[PDB]
Amino acid sequence: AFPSRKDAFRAQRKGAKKHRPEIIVIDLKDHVLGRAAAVVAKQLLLGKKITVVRCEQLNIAGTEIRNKIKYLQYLRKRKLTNPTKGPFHHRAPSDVFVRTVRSMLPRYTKRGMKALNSLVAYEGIPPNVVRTGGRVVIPRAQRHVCYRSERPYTVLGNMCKHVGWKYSDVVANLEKARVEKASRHHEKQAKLRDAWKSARKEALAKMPKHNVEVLKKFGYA
Amino acid sequence: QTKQTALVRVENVNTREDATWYVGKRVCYVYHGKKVKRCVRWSKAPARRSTTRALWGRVTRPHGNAGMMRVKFNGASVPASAIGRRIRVYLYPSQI
Amino acid sequence: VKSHYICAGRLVRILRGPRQDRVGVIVDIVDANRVLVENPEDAKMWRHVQNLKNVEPLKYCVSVSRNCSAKALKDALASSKALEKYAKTRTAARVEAKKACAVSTDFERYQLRVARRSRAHWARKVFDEKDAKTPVSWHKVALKKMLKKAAKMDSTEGAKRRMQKAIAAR
Amino acid sequence: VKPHLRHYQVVGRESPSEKNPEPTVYKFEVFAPNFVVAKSRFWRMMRVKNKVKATHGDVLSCKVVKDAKLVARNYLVDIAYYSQRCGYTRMVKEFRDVSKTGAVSQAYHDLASRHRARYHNIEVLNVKSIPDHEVKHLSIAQYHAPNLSFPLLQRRTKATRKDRAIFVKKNTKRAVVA
Amino acid sequence: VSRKSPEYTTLRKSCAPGAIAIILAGRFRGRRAVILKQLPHNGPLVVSGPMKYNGVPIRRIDSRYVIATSTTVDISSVDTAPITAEVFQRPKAEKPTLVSDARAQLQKKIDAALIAAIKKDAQGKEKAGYLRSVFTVKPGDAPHRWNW
RNA sequence: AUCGAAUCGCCACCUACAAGACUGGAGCUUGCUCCCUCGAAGGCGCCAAGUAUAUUCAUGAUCACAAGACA
RNA sequence: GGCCAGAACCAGCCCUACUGCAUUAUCCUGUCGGGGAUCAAAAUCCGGCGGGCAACGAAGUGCAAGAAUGGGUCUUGG
RNA sequence: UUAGGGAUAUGUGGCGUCAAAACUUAUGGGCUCAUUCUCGAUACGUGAAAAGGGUGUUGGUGGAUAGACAGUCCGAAUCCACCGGCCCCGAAAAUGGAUGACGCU
Ligand SMILES: [K+]
Ligand SMILES: [Mg+2]
Ligand SMILES: [Mg+2]
Ligand SMILES: [Mg+2]
Ligand SMILES: [Mg+2]
Ligand SMILES: [Mg+2]
Ligand SMILES: [Mg+2]
Ligand SMILES: [Mg+2]
Ligand SMILES: [Mg+2]
Ligand code: NA
Repeated sequence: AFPSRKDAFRAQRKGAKKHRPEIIVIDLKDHVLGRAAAVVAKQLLLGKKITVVRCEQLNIAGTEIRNKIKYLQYLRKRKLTNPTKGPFHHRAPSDVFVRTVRSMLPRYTKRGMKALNSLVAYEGIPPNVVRTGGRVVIPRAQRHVCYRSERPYTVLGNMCKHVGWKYSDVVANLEKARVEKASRHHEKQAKLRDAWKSARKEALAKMPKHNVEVLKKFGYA
Repeated sequence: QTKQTALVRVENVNTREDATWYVGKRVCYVYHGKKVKRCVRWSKAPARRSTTRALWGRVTRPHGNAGMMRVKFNGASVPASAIGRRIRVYLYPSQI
Repeated sequence: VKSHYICAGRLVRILRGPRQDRVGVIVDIVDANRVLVENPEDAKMWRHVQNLKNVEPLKYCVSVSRNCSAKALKDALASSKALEKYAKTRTAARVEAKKACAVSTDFERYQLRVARRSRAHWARKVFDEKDAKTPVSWHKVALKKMLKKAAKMDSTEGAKRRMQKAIAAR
Repeated sequence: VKPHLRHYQVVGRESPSEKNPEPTVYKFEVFAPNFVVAKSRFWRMMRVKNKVKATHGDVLSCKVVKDAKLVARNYLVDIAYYSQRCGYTRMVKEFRDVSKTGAVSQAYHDLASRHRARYHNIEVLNVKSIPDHEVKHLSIAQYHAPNLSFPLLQRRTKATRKDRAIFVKKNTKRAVVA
Repeated sequence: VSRKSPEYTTLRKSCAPGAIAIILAGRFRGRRAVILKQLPHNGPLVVSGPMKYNGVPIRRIDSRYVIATSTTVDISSVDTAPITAEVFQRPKAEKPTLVSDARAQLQKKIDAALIAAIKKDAQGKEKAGYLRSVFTVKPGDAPHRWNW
């Protein structure tokens, strides 16, 4: 993770600017676990770099007790003669999502592990991803289009916090701080947004007229 | 699998009609080797000398209903090290 | 509240299918899933059955009875002026613009790109004038905030002497 | 969607013989996916009611009875089905539909869903369009209210097949993978 | 008339003289040029797309590497008769910014005629700017769904 | 410093939030009516720093990894 | 050049576009009566009588034989 | 049902990912909620389940009573028997484990 002194020296010799690979950031809030996992696994196999945030806000259909019992049944699976090297039951919601995607991948080949290492999963939205660009959703895996609203559903964080996850409150406090900061930064820059909107409005009159008619033809002015 | 045919997913091609529109177009897979080998215009354009290589193919037919295409490369099949990597689908030969 | 109810006389837009983005009038409700839709003034919108998943109710409802005759529906639609009011709305204009862009040629796309770039350029000019007038951008806010401190810092005799000497040497 | 069953009128008789020089001609109406199935059901009915096999009979005509103009109507379908556990169960059900073929196809789907009955275990005794005031079930009569209004709640609206996207911006229509 | 005759051609109607064409491959990929004529014996197209406007000279190009748009320029006033396969023929070579005078004069005359034709046109300036434009495939573009 | 590489969309306007049994805002009549920004666009970018009067492009000779890439 | 590519055309083959003939009546349409519901109505529904082509791309009904006189062939040879 | 190879179509079986195919198709209808062998998706494969039961829900068949039933009169449907669909109870074993896995409502 921390770059080598060789890598930094080579970057200095080459003098190239900061490079960031093409990475899609998915806000997994109110997403169906299995459907988002299937879509993300297919996109990873297609060579895309995916970072998923707010994995504690994933949804599973059914009451929270039923899904807690499903997880505890999963936790029962251990190698009896040596629980070390037995199944490793990760309790964090991001680790749960990573496991689901890994199960939807050919994890025992170089191609599958290449796909799996292309996925980064977080709980909440950490600072290194807040300002990297607009986040996406998966329309075909969203809760308001997938579940009939009458039926109960589980929030992944609530289940994980009761099956052994320790950082529920830490993630909650971090998200509270992040949303407060982002709301402050968005109440600011309002003058900038209004200024740009009025600039476009005035440009609509300051520009040549046939261009305005062309914009009216294509529903832009 | 049968490696003599390859499957290519193109951005914004999500219907069988689009993949039909692409039937016959030239297809390129660009990669690099370890040494600088012979290329087109090796003598005419010495600026093209590079470790970069390319394998060429054509779109033969659409695959499925969702814009996937079947591609056959000239002679040899495309390497499996290209699975998940970029494929160039050019707009020629042009029928329009 | 809000939304627009499925009822006789309700104007709807077709969502998908070969009638996509066309407008008809709900003339009869079959059941929970299907309605009878007809629209004069449109050649393809004869009385046919639509699935309610494929319709989009609009904010207009011509007053008409269930299973109305063609003449009665046409008269009601003409008198209500529902089609005119719909054609004045921005979503109908967006639908027409989508059709125009679908049928557009390469030259029309060039003309659209030119017009959008011209509007962008003039928006930049207007923004620059207003931003010099009042510092709304990052660089102008930084400019004023550091310029006050810089004026205070360069009023020193040593600052002015060094500045003048180094400028003269330039 | 258009109904999967068509309204057929099969007209047939036993083949004329010396013993029966002028056999009776029977008109039989059936709802079948195609005319071969219509003839099959006709000959089954001829076998089970008149002791006339297909090997000794004629089919004079097998035509489709066209639907009327599509109008929201109440259809009474008198229908029966067989099960090993219960034998023959006859029921009379009312449906909202625009055609007799649509009403019968809906009845077949309803029998398949609520009783697990298949096409060849089902006999449609009669289908009739009835007035509103003869409708007995409230689940159908609720559609007779003159001011029948309802919103479209919990819609699952999918984009046009060309416009559909895998990844889209959260509060935006910009497709990132499509 | 006969496949042996030079006048024979199987070229699609879209690639007509005066049609503005998007160059798909080669040194001038993405540039928009004007189709002048087709060489005999069902030969390659010749485009100019004035070198003043987009820098494309008089040049051969196969019709399969060009998208012939529905926008056209009436170039009947342009004398395309001097354009012949002889001016594109190269001398045979011996064992082992530079333009010959004939090629330069042909380009100058043809470009003068083509600029006169383009300028003398309704939407002449828009078409000049169109020829100055560069065609590229953007992220999110679907050229298979477009008219040209 | 080997090193020639594959990758080909930028942004201090998206890069805040929440809900889809749901309004941008009202009314009472509660599903209709009336207002507004009319409720289907994140802004740029695609060859003149902007829509007009321009201006070097060749011979890299008809496709070849774009022979180039700090947008 | 007995090498690598592109395009053109020829023969063959493989895909696609381009559609006619029969049928419709338990149907279409006016009017009178009934009946229905309404606030009054129309409609859904049932009869009689009078006309008929539901013909917009009429029908998702039976059969179709329409000389590519547009693509592919790195699936064949030139 | 089988010489060595291409192309085009199918068979059985499938088209959320693993895994090619609906990038999770329709502008198709209904039904189902299942808490520690964790509902179901098991043709052959019985390679797992019954008798009996449920005022869970969704259908059907007869009978009835209609200022009815309940409530303390007062305004609209109510009651009885029976038979289905899916779900549930019945349903207990030994290494941690199997609709193939993940998941799916
Ligand atoms: K009457
Ligand atoms: Mg290169
Ligand atoms: Mg065998
Ligand atoms: Mg697949
Ligand atoms: Mg099995
Ligand atoms: Mg069994
Ligand atoms: Mg039992
Ligand atoms: Mg399982
Ligand atoms: Mg399986
Ligand atoms: Na919803």
